[PDB]
Amino acid sequence: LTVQSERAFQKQPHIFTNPKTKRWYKDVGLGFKTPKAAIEGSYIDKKCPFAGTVSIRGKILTGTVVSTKMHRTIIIRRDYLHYVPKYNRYEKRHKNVAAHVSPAFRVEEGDVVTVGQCRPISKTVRFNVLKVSAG
Amino acid sequence: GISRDSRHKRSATGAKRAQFRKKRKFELGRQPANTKIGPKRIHSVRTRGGNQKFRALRVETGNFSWGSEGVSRKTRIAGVVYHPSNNELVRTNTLTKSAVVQIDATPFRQWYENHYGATLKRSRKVERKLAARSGAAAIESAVDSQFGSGRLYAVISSRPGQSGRCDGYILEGEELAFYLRRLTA
Amino acid sequence: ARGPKKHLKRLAAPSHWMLDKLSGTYAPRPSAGPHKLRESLPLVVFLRNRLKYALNGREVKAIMMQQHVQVDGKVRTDTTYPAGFMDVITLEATNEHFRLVYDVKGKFAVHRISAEEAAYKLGKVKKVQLGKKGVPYVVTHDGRTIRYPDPLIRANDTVKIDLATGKIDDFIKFDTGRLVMVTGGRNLGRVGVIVHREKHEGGFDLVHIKDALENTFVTRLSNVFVIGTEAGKPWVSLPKGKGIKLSISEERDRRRAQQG
RNA sequence: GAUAAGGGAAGUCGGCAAAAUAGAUCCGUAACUUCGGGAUAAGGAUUGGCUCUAAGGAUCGGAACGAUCAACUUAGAACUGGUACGGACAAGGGGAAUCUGACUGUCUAAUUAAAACAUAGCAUUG
RNA sequence: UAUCUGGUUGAUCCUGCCAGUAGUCAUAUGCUUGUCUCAAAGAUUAAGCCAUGCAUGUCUAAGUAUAAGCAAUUUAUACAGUGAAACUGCGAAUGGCUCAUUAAAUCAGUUAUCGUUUAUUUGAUAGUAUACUUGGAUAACCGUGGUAAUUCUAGAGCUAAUACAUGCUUAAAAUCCCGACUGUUUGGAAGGGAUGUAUUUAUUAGAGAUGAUUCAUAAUAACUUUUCGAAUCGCAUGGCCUUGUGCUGGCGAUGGUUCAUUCAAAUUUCUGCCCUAUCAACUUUCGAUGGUAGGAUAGUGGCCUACCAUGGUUUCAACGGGUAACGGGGAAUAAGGGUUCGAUUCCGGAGAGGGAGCCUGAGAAACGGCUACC
RNA sequence: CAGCCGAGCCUUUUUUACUUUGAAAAAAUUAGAGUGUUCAAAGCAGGCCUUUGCUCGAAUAUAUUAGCAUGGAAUAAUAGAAUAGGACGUUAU
RNA sequence: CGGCACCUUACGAGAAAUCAAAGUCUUUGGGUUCUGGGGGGAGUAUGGUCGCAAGGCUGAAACUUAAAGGAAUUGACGGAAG
RNA sequence: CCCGUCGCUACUACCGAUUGAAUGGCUUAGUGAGGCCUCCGGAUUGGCGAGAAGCUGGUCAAACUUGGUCAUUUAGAGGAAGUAAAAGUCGUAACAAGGUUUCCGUAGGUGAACCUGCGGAAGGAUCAU
Ligand SMILES: CC[C@H]1CN2CCc3cc(OC)c(OC)cc3[C@@H]2C[C@@H]1C[C@H]1NCCc2cc(O)c(OC)cc21
Ligand SMILES: [Mg+2]
Ligand SMILES: [Mg+2]
Ligand SMILES: [Mg+2]
Ligand SMILES: [Mg+2]
Ligand SMILES: [Mg+2]
Ligand SMILES: [Mg+2]
Ligand SMILES: [Mg+2]
Ligand SMILES: [Mg+2]
Ligand SMILES: [Mg+2]
Ligand SMILES: [Mg+2]
Ligand SMILES: [Mg+2]
Ligand SMILES: [Mg+2]
Ligand SMILES: [Mg+2]
Ligand SMILES: [Mg+2]
Ligand SMILES: [Mg+2]
Ligand SMILES: [Mg+2]
Ligand SMILES: [Mg+2]
Ligand SMILES: [Mg+2]
Ligand SMILES: [Mg+2]
Ligand SMILES: [Mg+2]
Ligand SMILES: [Mg+2]
Ligand SMILES: [Mg+2]
Ligand SMILES: [Mg+2]
Ligand SMILES: [Mg+2]
Ligand SMILES: [Mg+2]
Ligand SMILES: [Mg+2]
Ligand SMILES: [Mg+2]
Ligand SMILES: [Mg+2]
Ligand SMILES: [Mg+2]
Ligand SMILES: [Mg+2]
Ligand SMILES: [Mg+2]
Ligand SMILES: [Mg+2]
Ligand SMILES: [Mg+2]
Ligand SMILES: [Mg+2]
Ligand SMILES: [Mg+2]
Ligand SMILES: [Mg+2]
Ligand SMILES: [Mg+2]
Ligand SMILES: [Mg+2]
Ligand SMILES: [Mg+2]
Ligand SMILES: [Mg+2]
Ligand SMILES: [Mg+2]
Ligand SMILES: [Mg+2]
Ligand SMILES: [Mg+2]
Ligand SMILES: [Mg+2]
Ligand SMILES: [Mg+2]
Ligand SMILES: [Mg+2]
Ligand SMILES: [Mg+2]
Ligand SMILES: [Mg+2]
Ligand SMILES: [Mg+2]
Ligand SMILES: [Mg+2]
Repeated sequence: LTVQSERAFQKQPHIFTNPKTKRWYKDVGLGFKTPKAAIEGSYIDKKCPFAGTVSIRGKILTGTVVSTKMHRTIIIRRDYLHYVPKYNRYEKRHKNVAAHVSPAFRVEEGDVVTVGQCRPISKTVRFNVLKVSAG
Repeated sequence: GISRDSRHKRSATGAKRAQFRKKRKFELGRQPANTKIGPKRIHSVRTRGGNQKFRALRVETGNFSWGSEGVSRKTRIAGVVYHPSNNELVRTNTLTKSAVVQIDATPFRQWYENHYGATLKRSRKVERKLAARSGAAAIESAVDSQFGSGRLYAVISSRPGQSGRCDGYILEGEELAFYLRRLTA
Repeated sequence: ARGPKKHLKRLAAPSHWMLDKLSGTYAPRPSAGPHKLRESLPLVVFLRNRLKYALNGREVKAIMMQQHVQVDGKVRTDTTYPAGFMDVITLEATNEHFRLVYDVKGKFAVHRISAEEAAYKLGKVKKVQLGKKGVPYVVTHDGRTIRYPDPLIRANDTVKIDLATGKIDDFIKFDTGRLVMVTGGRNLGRVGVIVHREKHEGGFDLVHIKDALENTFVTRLSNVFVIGTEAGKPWVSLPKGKGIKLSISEERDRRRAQQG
């Protein structure tokens, strides 16, 4: 696994290392801790909440990872009970949400992650992983 | 015409969506500039809000920056040598952003020699000023070697189809080593 | 659909204008201006429905085209000019000065003020930031831009505008114990002191306010307007009722005693 | 042995004879069916030349890398021309049904190749 | 009013339906109809077709008046009142109508824009390194017309601008770069360039704001078919003498760059739609899910392109089909729970015979705008 | 004097669901307060000795899944220290 | 203790026949699967699927109809008994 | 009381040669208007610039022909049903031990009800030796 695996040079925009590697990162706020793999790492991800240019704002969701077969993208499954008033009871329902995961996190199917909303970074991705709990 | 709406796509589940409404003007697209190298030819585009964009159809020169030295100069663009998106842009010499180009090295060589005095009649004070600037005058080997050919490697930073400029910065460091490896292969 | 709306149906008008259903199909659509459409009071509504100086929209235009109506010390000839909270309306021909302050019932009171008090106004600081050439400025709730403010002024503070020069006389920092009027929500018009500000990062901060009758209510910080440095010391004259909310039973008792 | 305006089987017992189709790549393919087929069903697109690009290996050296060597296949692009290009050669016409024999096979050398004979399967007899 | 009654038997008790009964902001129809108030009304079938007329125009002291228009001589021989025609500006993107399409679409509640555009309103904001004021067009107008026919217009002759195209006028310093000469232990310097604001890069503050940013803002080096820092209009006419058409100046129109604000827009988070399995797999050629780079867009985004992975949805009902389906606020009936309806006075969406493409503009994929096909 | 709620001390002292409260939630419609439209359906008017003006008003509830904030910890789930890779040393080395 | 049943009673249930479950059901809520909604047309037609076939499984509608049906009572009748 | 062929009348739906027919949506392929962008072009018209027709290549893409598919209606010789009407012909299958107890599944036979074989059931005509 190497950082420079694309046809273009991978780097953080406008972060200049004068030859005569400097890394930029930020905290996302809302009491979420920046993983040290972002402060000290070497991966380049324009969509990472901590090392990229995306911002976390909107809704914070939690869910169970059900797919890690995409590159830097996971799908989480959110389970909830839908109330049916006529029968005064509930029915189990689920929604699948696609979220971006930065290389600062390691997630497998079955983990519980916390994702924060960001700007649309794909056709179906609007959430970006902020926290991981092993399962 | 060209439309950027997402209605014509099928959903994430794969279902084809029915036609909701006629194409709206606030979701239009236009055609690529496909900037070439030749005597300057720029057409204005009237955009939303009455604003203006510039299609660079042809440009010769651009503003290129030597980041380490903190100097920017206007210099000719020789040709496109590498493009991470499509190799046909290299073959046809189409200037877009992130295109690797060769720029004329003379304005930077002239600044370097006038600023430091080395190569790649003065007063006593001028010679002392140059001596003060000495020691910082040693540049990277991979950059120095290019001056023999009189052409530096650069990457386009502006968007020529959006601003009409074909500007960039001079390749340096491991980015220069990266694209050198790409070019030699 | 293809552009901005220019009409306002009568039923869709803000309820605090207190327009009648059957007088027509349309309502005065407030112009663009210092105050938002939903939180404003057009001068046609003020001069015809509130003061009853004009009998119709033709008459309110006749009144305003004679240069009588001033908003914040400036002549306005736009009959649908969006006058709003803390704005001063002057009709020097009748020698009357009004300030648009909410009453406890949720509406804009017809609140007459003295000429000395009509010479200034209060503005809630929405943002403080740097303009071009590194010049700081303050944006108040009525869209005013005051340059070179006191460097101690921050958002949610209240500034006192000279209203003739547009300058800042002095200010009130937002803090516990300050006198406050609520400018939004179901507690609109109530007056009390800040008891405790509860912060919610990424959400809405909530302010706990205690009435002069020791009634406590919670309202959004965006609905909180500082109007005084402490209890019983407002920087503007309060409308009749002092922003004290009475229950419907208390109001009925008060009306019974007032009317016999 | 060729060609033929317009029509296109009106010719004739009968489309006999001739014409039309035809290679390859890609797409698409119905009834019915003994599930094996039908099927190249039907029905469409492309194809030259030139200049390039990419992929697909072997042997050595302690190596995700270097050195040397090597076969024709496939895919993509630009350009180009009287829109031509399986350029000669070579090379299926197709479909809806009825009668009949299941099929492959066989015979009247020298007028009949068929529905005739055979056949597997079935049954009977000694 | 939380209600029942008639009908199977020779008679009985049941199951069970049929029938009766009441309402409908529920339609039609029959018969009948004196008064007052209030008031729906070509939705259903045909988003079928339309004769005719009207439905969007607009001028203030303050853009342009030599009407060969009217009116009076008046503070006026540049014009001066009123005022057709035209140019210019703005509006015509609102309103009104309808419900055909549309089943995670619309819509509702709830979010976001640290992901954008924004005429207008309201606040702020520009001394930047020929001038007593620049040009040449054109309309209306006059008179020659062509066509059967249109809100068609053509030659020729005039003439204006807040139309069009250009262009100066200015503080005081200070700072930076090159630098002849010079001092000669590294200082001084003549002389050249550059400074506002916009654009586009690259590199530095940002250790004032935010929950959070590569934010606001500033700086350095440049760049640009070089943005704009008023060649405008009305009323008053004042002050200083150095009495020269001397120098100064009062209230306003209109306009202008950027920021803010307001009116908006475009995308956008979460959850929620009726029947159908005689619909169980769907999507992915030729974008389906994701990654990298770009193009395009006002901006995010497979929105589009190139390359690369093989992903994405589904019995918690995907996909397909039906709807005599625009969604909601709501409506009818109602002990409670429910059932049924919502084309239709408000909000959102969509359409203007069916499609599609555009021009202008801040704003339209506009149809009482255009272009083409049917 | 009992009863009913709230407290505060002393007794060794991770994820939900649910329920409470709140904020924010268009008007019209619904329920509902006031008010002699001559009554009423409605409307949001109106009333005062008669006014070179005085003056009550234009309430209040309901929405309900989802989201936001919040109090409670019964009921129903969920996780933890078993090859200890377990917990504390606040100033342990 | 587990079974296969049986006898009595009816607290209780039921329209009744009867039922120790067919009880603990308007004083209506232990858990869960399947099925029915007046009689016919009709388990028919059509589509699918399984089967070599016979056929199985899934499965309508038009139309038609005021009853069809359950349990019991009295009588009448019986090529039933006494 | 009652069942089924058969005969008359009327209605509803079904099968059926006709490669039946009609209407609407989507779509392959072919052809392809027009605008927009781009490329040259350069009528004439200002002092090098502006610039019309037209041209090159793209892009969005209406529309037509063929084929495919989906959907909704509809004709049909003949065949085979159901119901209603009347109780017409033939018999007597069921209801009593209905005169051979009845019924279920299955398989043959037969003008028709039905009969027969095999295995079940009691809803039996036996709760019993
Ligand atoms: C000199 C040879 C030719 C001359 N040309 C003149 C033009 C012409 C045109 C035709 O029609 C346009 C045509 O029709 C057939 C035939 C001809 C003759 C045929 C002849 C060869 C031919 N002779 C008879 C048979 C035969 C057999 C073969 O084996 C064989 O191989 C060498 C050839 C032959
Ligand atoms: Mg469930
Ligand atoms: Mg409209
Ligand atoms: Mg916020
Ligand atoms: Mg011929
Ligand atoms: Mg011919
Ligand atoms: Mg023919
Ligand atoms: Mg013939
Ligand atoms: Mg013939
Ligand atoms: Mg003949
Ligand atoms: Mg013949
Ligand atoms: Mg032949
Ligand atoms: Mg073929
Ligand atoms: Mg044979
Ligand atoms: Mg022979
Ligand atoms: Mg012989
Ligand atoms: Mg022969
Ligand atoms: Mg009966
Ligand atoms: Mg209609
Ligand atoms: Mg109507
Ligand atoms: Mg309809
Ligand atoms: Mg019509
Ligand atoms: Mg209709
Ligand atoms: Mg329709
Ligand atoms: Mg306007
Ligand atoms: Mg991108
Ligand atoms: Mg991408
Ligand atoms: Mg579905
Ligand atoms: Mg419809
Ligand atoms: Mg209703
Ligand atoms: Mg509705
Ligand atoms: Mg409806
Ligand atoms: Mg509706
Ligand atoms: Mg309505
Ligand atoms: Mg509407
Ligand atoms: Mg429209
Ligand atoms: Mg119309
Ligand atoms: Mg049309
Ligand atoms: Mg219109
Ligand atoms: Mg249109
Ligand atoms: Mg019209
Ligand atoms: Mg018993
Ligand atoms: Mg028993
Ligand atoms: Mg039934
Ligand atoms: Mg269909
Ligand atoms: Mg018998
Ligand atoms: Mg018998
Ligand atoms: Mg017998
Ligand atoms: Mg018999
Ligand atoms: Mg026999
Ligand atoms: Mg026998």
